[PDB]
Amino acid sequence: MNTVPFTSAPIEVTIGIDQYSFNVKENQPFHGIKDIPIGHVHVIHFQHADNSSMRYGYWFDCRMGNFYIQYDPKDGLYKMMEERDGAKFENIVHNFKERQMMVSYPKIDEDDTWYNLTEFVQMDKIRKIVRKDENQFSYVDSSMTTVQENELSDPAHSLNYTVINFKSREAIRPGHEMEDFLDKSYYLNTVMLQGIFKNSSNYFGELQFAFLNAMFFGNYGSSLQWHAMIELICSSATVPKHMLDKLDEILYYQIKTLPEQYSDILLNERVWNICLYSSFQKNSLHNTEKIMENKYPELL
Amino acid sequence: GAMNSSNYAELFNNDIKLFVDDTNVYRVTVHKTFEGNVATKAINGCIFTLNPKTGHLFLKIIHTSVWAGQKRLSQLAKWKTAEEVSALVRSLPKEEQPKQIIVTRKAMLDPLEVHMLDFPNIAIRPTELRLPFSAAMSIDKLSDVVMKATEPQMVLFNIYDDWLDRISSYTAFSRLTLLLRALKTNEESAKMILLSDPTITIKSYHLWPSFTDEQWITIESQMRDLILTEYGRKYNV
Ligand SMILES: N[C@H](CC(=O)O)Cc1ccccc1F
Repeated sequence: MNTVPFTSAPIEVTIGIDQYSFNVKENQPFHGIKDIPIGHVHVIHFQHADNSSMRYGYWFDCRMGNFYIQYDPKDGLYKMMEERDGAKFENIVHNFKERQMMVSYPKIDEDDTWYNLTEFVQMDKIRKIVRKDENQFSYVDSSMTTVQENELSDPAHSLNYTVINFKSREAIRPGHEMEDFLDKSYYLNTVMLQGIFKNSSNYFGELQFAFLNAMFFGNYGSSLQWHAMIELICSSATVPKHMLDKLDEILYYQIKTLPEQYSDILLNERVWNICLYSSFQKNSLHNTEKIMENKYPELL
Repeated sequence: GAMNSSNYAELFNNDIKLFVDDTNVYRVTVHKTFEGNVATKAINGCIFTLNPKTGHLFLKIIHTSVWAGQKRLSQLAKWKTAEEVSALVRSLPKEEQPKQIIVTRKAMLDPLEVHMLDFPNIAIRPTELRLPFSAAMSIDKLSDVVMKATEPQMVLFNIYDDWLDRISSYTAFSRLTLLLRALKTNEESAKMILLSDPTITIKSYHLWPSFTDEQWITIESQMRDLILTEYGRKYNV
C-alpha cells in the first residue's frame, strides 16, 4: 500500500482520490493520503474552496515512482512532484504516519468499483493522451481541449484522444459510402481496432479514461470522446461478442458511479437513446440498459 | 447554412450552384396482389439537378433495374441520388463544378455530404424554401423521356427555354416556380391554361410554349388565380 504525502495544505480545498473526496481546511494539519491500493492507476484531484473554477488533478501509478503534493503559491495550485531520494521519501512518510497526519484511502473490501472503472486504463497510454514527458504522472483539468476540439488552441496542453469522425474519409471507404455510414463496422474493426488501437483493450482504456476525465473534471471534450467511442461500437453491426459483453460491464459501472445530480450534463440524450433503443447493439447491453432505465429514466 | 427568403438573391449570383430534388427518384404504384395483399411496382424515376442561374437541368433518369434485389428502397433512393450527383460533379470540368449544392429535402444532407467528402470546398446546404420541383414530372417532355427510358440515362434540358434572352434569372426562376406550383396544385387546370390557345406552340427544342412577353403576363396571372382558386377549394375560403 502506497502513500502520496502532502507538504502542507495552505488553502482550503476539496481533495478527490479516485471516486472518494474529502474537505481540507485552510492550514489544516493534513499531510496526505495513505493505504493507496497498488496495482491500479489513480487520480488525485482538487477543487479550491474559494474558486471552484478549474477542477484539476493528476493521474499517477505509485509503482512508477514516489510522488507527493506541494502547494505552489506562485501558480496557485497543488502540484504533484516526484521525489527521487527514496530514503528521504520513506522517512517523510513514516513520520507523517506516526503522527497520524494522513487520511486512509477508504476502500471497502467488497468494493471493486475502482478496478471496474480502470480495468483497461494504463499509465503508459495516459501519458500518450496527456503529453508531458518529463513527468511520470499526468495533469488534467476542466478546461483542457482535445486535438479534435482544436481542429474545429495551445497544442502542448491538449488531450490527444483518438479522433473519431463519422463523416470523414477515414470512416468511409470509395464505393461503400452508404454501407460505412449506416454500419460503422469497417471503421471500428479495421481502421480503429486493427489500425490505430491494435486491440480492444487499448480502445476500452481510452474510453474509460475519457469517462473519468469527464466525471472528475467536467472536461467537456472528454465527455464527447466517451460518447463517440460508445456510439462507434453501438453503430457497428459486426462487433466481437467479447467486446460487447465487456462494453456492457464497463458502461454499467460508469453509469452506477456517475453522480445522480450530474446526469444532466455528463450524459448525451441522443447518443444513449440511439445506442440503447435504435442501434445494431440495442439488445446487447442488458446490464447497462437496466441501470440506465432504473436510474435515469428521464433521459430516455 | 440553410437557404431561405432572407438570402434569396444568392441563387442568382455568379457562384455556381445546383438544386438537387430527389422526390421523383423512387416512384411506385401500390396495388393489390391475387392473394389480397398489397405490393409495389416501381416505375422509372429521375433526379432533378438544376442550376437556377442558367436553367441548366441535369435530368438523371433512374431506371427501375437499379432497385432490383435491393431492400429499404426509400433509404436507398437518397444514396442513389447522392452517388449520381457526386458522379455528375466529378464529370464536370473543375471550373463548372458547383460551389454549393442545395438539397430540397433535409434527408439528402448526410448522403450527399458523405458522397462529397472528396470535395470539402463544396457546401452542401438545406433550404427553407418549399420548392415545387416534385412537379417536374408534370412537364410532358420530361415525363416522356423518363417513362420511355429502357436504361439509365442523363438528359440535358434548359428548363427556362429561351427566357433568359428577355428576362433575368430571378424572374425566370420565379416564373418556373409559379408554373410548377400550379402544376403541383392542379395539373389538369395548369396544363389547360398553358395550351388552351392552339396558335401558341411549344418549339421542338423547348419545354414550354412560345409566349410573348404580354402573353406570359396573362399566363402568370392565370396561374396565380389557379393557385388561389385551389387554395380556396381546399380550405373553403
Ligand atoms: N452501390 C452502393 C454501395 C454503398 O455505397 O454502400 C449502394 C447503393 C447505392 C445506391 C443504389 C444501389 C446501391 F447498391
